[PDB]
Amino acid sequence: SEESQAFQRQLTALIGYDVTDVSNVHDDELEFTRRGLVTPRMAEVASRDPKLYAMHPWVTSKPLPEYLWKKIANNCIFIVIHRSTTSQTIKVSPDDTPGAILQSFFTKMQDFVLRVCGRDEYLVGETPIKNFQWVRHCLKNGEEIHVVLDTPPDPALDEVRKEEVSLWDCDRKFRVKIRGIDIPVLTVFVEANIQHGQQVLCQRRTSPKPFTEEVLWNVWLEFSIKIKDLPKGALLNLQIYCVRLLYYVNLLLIDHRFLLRRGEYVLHMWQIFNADKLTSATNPDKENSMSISILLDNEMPNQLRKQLEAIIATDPLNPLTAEDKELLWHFRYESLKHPKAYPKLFSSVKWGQQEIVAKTYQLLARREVWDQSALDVGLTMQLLDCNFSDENVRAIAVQKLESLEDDDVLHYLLQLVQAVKFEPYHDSALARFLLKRGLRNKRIGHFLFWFLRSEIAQSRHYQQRFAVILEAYLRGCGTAMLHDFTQQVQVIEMLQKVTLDIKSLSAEKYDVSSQVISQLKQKLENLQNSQLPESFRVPYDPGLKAGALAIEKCKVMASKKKPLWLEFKCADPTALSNETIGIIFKHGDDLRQDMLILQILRIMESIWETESLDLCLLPYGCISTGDKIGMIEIVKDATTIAKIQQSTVGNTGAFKDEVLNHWLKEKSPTEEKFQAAVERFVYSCAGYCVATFVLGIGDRHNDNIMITETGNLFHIDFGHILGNRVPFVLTPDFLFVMGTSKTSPHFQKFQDICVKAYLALRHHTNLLIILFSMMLMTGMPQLTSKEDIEYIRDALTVGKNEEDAKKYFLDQIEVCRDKGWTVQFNWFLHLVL
Ligand SMILES: COC(=O)c1ccc2nc(NC(C)=O)sc2c1
Repeated sequence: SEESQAFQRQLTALIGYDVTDVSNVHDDELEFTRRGLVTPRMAEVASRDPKLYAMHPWVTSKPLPEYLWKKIANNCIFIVIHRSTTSQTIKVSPDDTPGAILQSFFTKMQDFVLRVCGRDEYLVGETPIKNFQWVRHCLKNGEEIHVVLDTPPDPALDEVRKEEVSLWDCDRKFRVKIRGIDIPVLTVFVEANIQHGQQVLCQRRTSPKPFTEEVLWNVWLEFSIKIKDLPKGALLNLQIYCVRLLYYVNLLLIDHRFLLRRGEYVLHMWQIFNADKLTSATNPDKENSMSISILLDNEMPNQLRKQLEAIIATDPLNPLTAEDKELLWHFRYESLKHPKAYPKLFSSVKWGQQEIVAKTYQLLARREVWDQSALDVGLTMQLLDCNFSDENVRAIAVQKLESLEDDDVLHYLLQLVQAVKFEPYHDSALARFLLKRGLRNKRIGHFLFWFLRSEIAQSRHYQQRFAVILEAYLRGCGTAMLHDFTQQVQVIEMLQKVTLDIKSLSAEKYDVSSQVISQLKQKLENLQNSQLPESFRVPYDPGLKAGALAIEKCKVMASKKKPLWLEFKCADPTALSNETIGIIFKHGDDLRQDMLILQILRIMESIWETESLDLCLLPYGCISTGDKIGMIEIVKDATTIAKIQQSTVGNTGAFKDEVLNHWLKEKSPTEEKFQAAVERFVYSCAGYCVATFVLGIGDRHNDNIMITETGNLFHIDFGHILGNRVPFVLTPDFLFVMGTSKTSPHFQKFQDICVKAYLALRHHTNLLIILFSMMLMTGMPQLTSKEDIEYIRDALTVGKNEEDAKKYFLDQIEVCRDKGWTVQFNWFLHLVL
């Protein structure tokens, strides 16, 4: 229909990709997936509470932190309620449901709901107020809980549109006819590898022929694998060699319909590990890319129990030898009693053997131990990586994810969305899981949209698959969100244009012009006049709605990339703050890497949360919105650590100790408040000391480090260092705020938090190892070597004794004392040659 044809154009503009495009496919896999996803989409729309979906209560069932329980002069805590300048503070119990406070209103002074002042965050549902995320945020910040007596938002605004083995198999060895290669404009050979979970089952090469625009072979490449032995999820990896790899392409030997791939194929190749090297998608640039023409016509002993128990224990990056694999496979029923052995056991399977594969499925039936076990995110995710191409293995991991509460989904989301790059087929248990969790909760859904949209907008390798998952979501989120994302995209597209034009205007030559700041205000006034939405939603903080720009407050930052500095008025008039919303728009670096580091930082804070530690990290908002471009959060009242040095000193290099504490006393209204800033610095520094070290992003210029007037420290621009000696940034100016020029009471405390922190991350070695190895593979293609991945092993000191490693970190701190300003001076010198 005419109104159905227009709905798809609204989807296309939102997605950033035309999903109804068949000009780059050799099968109907994406269409089979659009169609396949219709049922889990309609099933989650129909299953969700309309009243609770509309209000998206953000809650946790995690035990209330020990540090935060102490914040209350226990048992009865007070919160402020508003309703037309009628504001009364009410003492409420932490175990009180919102309704208990709602019916306490009739007694104090239903048809109305408790909403937070300034943001779209309702305190609703049958949950104790201690379990609401906003309340916990306010407690820790030393901030007053302010709510307004709003009315419940209409679930009718969330209105949804109505509309929607293998048998070619025989004993014969598998063969593929390589006809030749063609590019529009040494010697060249083609490599044919049968891959399953990165493990090469069989490898065959061609006779090298002279390098020409049309190379022909007409050769049949018979493999050692029988047609019957081919496992579903296996890839035919075609690679072109000089000995250097030039081009590569993949083709899924078994269909999404379980059919062996028979026929003539002209595959457009990708030009030169990386997750992009795994893609089933062909190159869209059919005009410039090389193509490949192909044809397809077809009781246990103690000494040994000690050995596999030692294997079970070794980290996710320790390789298994044939000895280990054979042992694991033979004593597989024992290995099944230990859930932390499943990644090792499933990597001991001979996937190129139907017999072994069937036995693995027989072994999978007796999942009793696996299912009854407590969900290990580090173990679950380990089975979703590149080493696992089996659908049934991947599903048992996706099964454990079904038990994550919306709080923990939102937490591992980016990495679960990235884990989709490891799936053999477009339709998968994981893709579906992500769809259900998103369609169910607006916060999971809002983030899902941008997370998918970032990859769609800058990867020709996975945009097709990701675009399909997005259309499926967009069709079930509702008209409210469908309108809400529309105004978010309109604002981003306009601003991104402004960002690139102003980057072009500025020379790149160190300093910024008066006419550049004038042209910005002039271009912002043209956007503000008309076309730009009256109000929109902040993509990194969906709670906050941004109204109209503060054109006078907007400027162009004095950096080599020339980013935008934008201030926005809050759309809410209940904003009990004057404060504008500050967003930085920047073209230059891949903010997909900042996004990743920022997410692990959020994980480390949660790891510390369980050990009752708050290390005051500041993982600010950041969304990659397109090719080498995106938006960033402005952390209010913060300044560059180098800019504080550049103030007193005025120029590069001298660097005085006291300067830091000088600015701290300068920017603290009371010495009684300065004592709290000293306290906030001592562990906000400790947090970033540990974190950056573990992730190997500790060697950074003091320009890339910031501090608030309240003394909270934070590292910035992570993609800058990732697009390329000391352990971390601990400098004499920081050591001066502690009282060390030697030991002091604060520096003693710094090390104590550092040791308690480095050891707390170590109790989660395997989680951090998979998150890191996955992050490098799916996000940063520069650092995708065996050696780059293995950094987290040495950093976390795997296998080392708890006391022996506690010394390794205290020794690392001493390398900072050894080298006071040695490389901070070298960095300052380097960034000016
Ligand atoms: C590339 O810059 C960043 O990543 C970044 C992150 C946070 C941040 N917060 C800032 N705050 C202020 C007040 O300058 S500037 C800034 C910059």
